[PDB]
Amino acid sequence: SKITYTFTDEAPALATYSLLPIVKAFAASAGIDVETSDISLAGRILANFADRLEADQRIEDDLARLAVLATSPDANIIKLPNISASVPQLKGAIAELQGLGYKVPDFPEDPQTDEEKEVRARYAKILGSAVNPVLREGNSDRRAPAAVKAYARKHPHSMGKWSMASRSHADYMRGGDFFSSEQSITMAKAGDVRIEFVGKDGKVEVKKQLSLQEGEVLDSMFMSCGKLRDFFEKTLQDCKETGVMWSLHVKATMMKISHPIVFGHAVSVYYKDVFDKWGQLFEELGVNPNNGISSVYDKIKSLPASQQEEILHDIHEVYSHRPEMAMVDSVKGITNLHIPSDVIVDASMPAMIRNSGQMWGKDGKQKDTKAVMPESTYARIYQEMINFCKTNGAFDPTTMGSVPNVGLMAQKAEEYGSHDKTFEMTADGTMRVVLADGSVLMQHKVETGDIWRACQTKDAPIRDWVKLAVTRARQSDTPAIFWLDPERAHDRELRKKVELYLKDHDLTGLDISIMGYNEAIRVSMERLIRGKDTISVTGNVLRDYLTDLFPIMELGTSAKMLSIVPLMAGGGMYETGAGGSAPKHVQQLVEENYLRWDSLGEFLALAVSLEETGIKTGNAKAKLLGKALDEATGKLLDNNKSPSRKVGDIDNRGSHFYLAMYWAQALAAQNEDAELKAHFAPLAKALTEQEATIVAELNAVQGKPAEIGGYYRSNPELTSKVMRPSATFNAAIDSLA
Ligand SMILES: NC(=O)c1ccc[n+]([C@@H]2O[C@H](COP(=O)([O-])OP(=O)(O)OC[C@H]3O[C@@H](n4cnc5c(N)ncnc54)[C@H](OP(=O)(O)O)[C@@H]3O)[C@@H](O)[C@H]2O)c1
Ligand SMILES: O=C(O)CCC(=O)C(=O)O
Repeated sequence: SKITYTFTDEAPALATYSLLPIVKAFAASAGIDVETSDISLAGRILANFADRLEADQRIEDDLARLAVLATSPDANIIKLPNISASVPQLKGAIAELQGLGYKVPDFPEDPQTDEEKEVRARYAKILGSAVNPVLREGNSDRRAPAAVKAYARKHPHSMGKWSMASRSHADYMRGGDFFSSEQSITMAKAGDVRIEFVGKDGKVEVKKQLSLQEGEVLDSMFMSCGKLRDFFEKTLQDCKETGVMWSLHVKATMMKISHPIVFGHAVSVYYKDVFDKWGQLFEELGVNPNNGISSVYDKIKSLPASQQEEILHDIHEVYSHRPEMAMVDSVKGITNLHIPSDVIVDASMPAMIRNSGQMWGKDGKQKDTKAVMPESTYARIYQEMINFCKTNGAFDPTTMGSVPNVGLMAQKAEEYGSHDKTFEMTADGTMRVVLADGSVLMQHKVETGDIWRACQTKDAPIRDWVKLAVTRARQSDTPAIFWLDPERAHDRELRKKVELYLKDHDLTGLDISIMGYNEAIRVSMERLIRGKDTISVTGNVLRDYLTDLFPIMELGTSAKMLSIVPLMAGGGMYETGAGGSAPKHVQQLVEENYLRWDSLGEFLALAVSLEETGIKTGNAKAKLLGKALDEATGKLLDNNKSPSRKVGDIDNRGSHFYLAMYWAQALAAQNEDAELKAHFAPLAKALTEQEATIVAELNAVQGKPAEIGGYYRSNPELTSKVMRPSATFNAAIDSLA
C-alpha cells in the first residue's frame, strides 16, 4: 500500500530482475504493495503506438500514470536511471520491436507529406528526456551519506596522478554563444507574450504565444552558427599545432534540438573535405551529419563497392590531415563523433579529470586532451578544476571533504523546458519577445542558421528551492553558496528572488553567500582539500553536472548517492543515485556473464522510501523494515560485499544475495516485533547455512555468453533466468510469500 518501482533500460534493468523479487517479498511482510511501472524506451514506444498493435498485445501507458502519481500527495516512487534517446538509439529501438512483430512506423528523417509529419511529431515526444521533466515536481537534495563516505576512506578508488606539466584543458567560445547574448525578464503580473520574427525584407512570422504567471522569469538567447563553425576550425588547428588530442563534450541527449545542430556542425567541419566533394550525392542519399559520422557509414551501403571504397579512402585522408580525436572504442574504431549519445558532457568530463586529465586515442593509449565545449556558460568550471589538479595534484578520497547539491528543477526549470521555444533561423533578421500591448521586452539580431531559444522558470519552484537550501544548511552544520553568475541576465533575475526569500527564513548560526561559478567551485575545492564541506545551491543544469562531478572524485561513481525529491504536492520520489544507465555494463554481460553494476543507490533509496511510508501511513512495522535495511546496507559496506570488477568473484547478482542475508538476519535478530522476528527466521538462517553453494551457483555462469533475447525489449523468460540462476537461492526467496 504505497510503493511504485521503475523498470528502465540497460544495466539498471538487468539489476532489477535480480533485485525486485527480493524487494517484493520483504515489502509484503509489512503489507506493502510494490507496483512495477514500465518507463523503458521500448515500452514507451509501444505505449504511444497502441493504435498499431493488436488489442491483445497492447500495453498500458505507465509514464502518463507515473506523471499523474507525481502530482498526488500519496506518491512514493523509486526512480532508477533511464535512457534519454538520440535518433540513432530510437532507430535501434524501433528496429528491434519491428523484428518482434509490432508494426510501429519507421522514424521519418525527412518528412514530406502531412502524414509523415505527424509520425515525426509523435516520435519527437519520445526523444530526449521525456521522463525526468515530467516526474521532477520538487527540487533536488543530493548528498553522500556518512556511511558511504566512511566506506570510501577505508577502500579508496583509483585516482590518476596529475602532472604540473599537463597540457589538458577545456576550450569554449569567446563571443557568439548563448552566454554572449542572454537577456532575461521577470513578469510583474500575469500576462500573454509573443515570440516574433521580423526579417530584413520585413516579413513577420509569429512563432509562438505563451501565457506566463505573475512572478515568472523568462530568458532569451541565440548562438551564431557562423562563429561556431569558425570556433571549431580554430580548435582543430590548435590541436594540430600543439600535438594534443581533440574531443567534443556536449549533451545531445537532453538538449533535443540545439545540441544535435552543434554536434552536426562539428561533423561537417571535421570531415569538411569529404562533405565538400560529395555534398550532392550525400544530400541525395539523405545523410544527416546531426546523427554523427555513422550516418555516412550507414547510407553508403546502398552504393556500389567501387564508389563507396572511394569514400572510405577520402575519410582516411581526413584522419591524416585533422588532429587525433578521442575514441569511444579503439578496438572497433568507434570515434567521439560517431553518434551523438556516446559522449555526454556530465558523465564524460569527470571521467577525463579523474583519469589524469586524459582520454583514449587511436592506439589504445591515454593522452592529454583539449575538451571542446562550445557553450561558455557551464564550460568554465571544468577549467577551474583542471588547473586546480595541475597545481595541487589529484584529489584524495581518504582526507577529502564533501560537496552536496540543492538543485532547482521543479516544473521544467530553466533550460529543461526550452525545446518548444527553440528555432533554427532560416533567414537574416531579428527575434523579439513582446508584451501584446506592443512593448518590446527582449530583442536579438540574428543570421541564417543560428539557434534562438527561450526559457521559463516559475516563482513557486524557486521559493521551494530557497527553502530546501536553508533546511539542509541547518540540518547539517555546513556553509552553502548560491552559484549565481553576476554577468548572466537570468542569474541576476534569480538573485532578486533569492535575496528576498532568504529573509522569509531564520538564518541564525548559518553561513550563506552568493558568488559566480568560478569563485564558488574554487572556494568549494579549497575547502574540499582541507577536509571541509560546502553545499552547492545551483540551478537545474549545474545540479546535473556537479552531482556527477564531485561524487565521482569522492566515491568513484555517481550511483552511490542519496537523491531525494520532495514533490511539491506532498509526496516523495527517491532516485537511485545521480548516475545513468551504464550501457557498457551490458556489453560485459552479453559477452561473459558478469554485471559490475553497483546497486547501492537502490538500497539507499529503498530505505528512505520505507521510512516515508511509515511516516505517511503510520505503518509501524514498515518503519522497522527501513532501519533493518540501514543496518543491512551498513554490513554490506563494513564487509566490502559490493561487486568487485574482477571476473572471478561476485557481481551485481551475488551482492543482492548478501544484502538479502543480512536484511533477513537483522530482522530475525531484532525483538521489536515478534511477528516479523518469527516471520524471517525460516529464511534468515536458511540463506546463512547455504551461503557457499549459492555463491558457487551464482558464480558458475561467468565466462559463458548470455543470450537474453534482444537489447531494448529483451525476452523476459530468457532474461530472468540469466539473472536469477541460483535455483537454490530462488526457492529460498520464492518460499517467503
Ligand atoms: N535517468 C537518469 O536520471 C539519467 C542520468 C544520467 C544519464 N542517463 C542516461 O544513461 C545513459 C548512459 O549514460 P552515460 O553513458 O552518460 O554515463 P553513465 O550511465 O552515468 O555511466 C558511465 C559510467 O559510469 C559508471 N557507473 C554509472 N553507474 C554505475 C554504477 N551503478 N556502478 C558502477 N559504475 C557505474 C560506469 O563506469 P565503469 O565503466 O568504470 O564501470 C559507467 O561506464 C544515457 O542514455 C543517458 O541519457 C540517465
Ligand atoms: O542526470 C541528471 O540529474 C539529469 C539527467 C538528465 O538531464 C536527462 O538526460 O534527462
